[PDB]
Amino acid sequence: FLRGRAYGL
Amino acid sequence: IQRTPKIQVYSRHPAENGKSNFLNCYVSGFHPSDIEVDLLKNGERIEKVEHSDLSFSKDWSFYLLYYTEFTPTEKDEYACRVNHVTLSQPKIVKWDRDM
Amino acid sequence: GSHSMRYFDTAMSRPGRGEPRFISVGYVDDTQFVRFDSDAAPWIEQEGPEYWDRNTQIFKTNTQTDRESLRNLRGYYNQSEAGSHTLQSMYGCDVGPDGRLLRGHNQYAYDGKDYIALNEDLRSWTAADTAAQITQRKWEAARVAEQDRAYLEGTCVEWLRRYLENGKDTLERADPPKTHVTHHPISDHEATLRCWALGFYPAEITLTWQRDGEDQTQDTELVETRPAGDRTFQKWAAVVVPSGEEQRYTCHVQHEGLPKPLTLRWEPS
Repeated sequence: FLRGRAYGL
Repeated sequence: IQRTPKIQVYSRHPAENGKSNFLNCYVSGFHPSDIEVDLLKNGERIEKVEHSDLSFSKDWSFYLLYYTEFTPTEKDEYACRVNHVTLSQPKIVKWDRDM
Repeated sequence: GSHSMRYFDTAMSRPGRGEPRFISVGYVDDTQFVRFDSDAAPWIEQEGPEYWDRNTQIFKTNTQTDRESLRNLRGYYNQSEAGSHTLQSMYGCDVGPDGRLLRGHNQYAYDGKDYIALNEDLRSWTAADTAAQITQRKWEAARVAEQDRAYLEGTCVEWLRRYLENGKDTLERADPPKTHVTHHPISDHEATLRCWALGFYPAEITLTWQRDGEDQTQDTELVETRPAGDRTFQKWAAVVVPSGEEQRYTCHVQHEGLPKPLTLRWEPS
């Protein structure tokens, strides 16, 4: 199941 | 920054003249991802060629598997031609039945 | 008896040629089970409509976050919008035979170079340079590690256990290697011995040559483990040996699927 990444580098 | 590809040409099963097989060309260790690959038969490009979809290894480098169904004969010559940015000219790696 | 789930993500800009290439490939051990691609296993197919709608939605949103990263990265390194750049990340969890979390992972690479990684405590970061330190600061303020930690210890471990059960017939089962040694003389005195391992799974394997019981670790040409094209892997190790003293050389094959490590040696009919 994919992890959602909300914060960009 | 950029990494030149490693190239391996081989068959799925030990090559036996007359037995249907799979000719593979594993291209890996490269960066960036753009690349062009061709399986050759007696110096001529093979049209019915498939390949895996762009993926990468734990060291971040990319890899692709190009393959095609074929029947080895005592005379047919096979190779893999790769073109990547780190290459001044396309590289051709011959298929050696013992490699 | 331990397993892992890992996602391999890519975002590569293509200025003046189209939109960035976005990719996400999921694996359980050495088995690819899902792939999302902006340019586009049976046990995953049985997941309902909600599973696919939700994962697809996560991928789409993730690519938007990546677009943000790519442009922030350009600013940090003061790069123009003219060159193509690549953002990558690998994340996932490792569980022991008991299905319990052993360790989580989440690292990022910019243009092929390690950038920032979540440490094993899943609480702190390790930045590669001053640019990654800007990112690190931004993420400490946003408590990003807490959010990533929640996923790795929860969602990650839970679904890996599910996939492991749903696809047990193929996952917790390893394919032994089919072996054979080849001989090809380089000259009268010296020859060549090549130990082969074909059709094995998982990819993990050890091939070592020893003479008189001692590992010829230094005189062994070992190639990178490669895919056969049918989910299995291949690998070989070669060593040079004098004509006649070949029986003095043995190949030792270690693999999960083997009841006991093999001690092979070359041969003719």
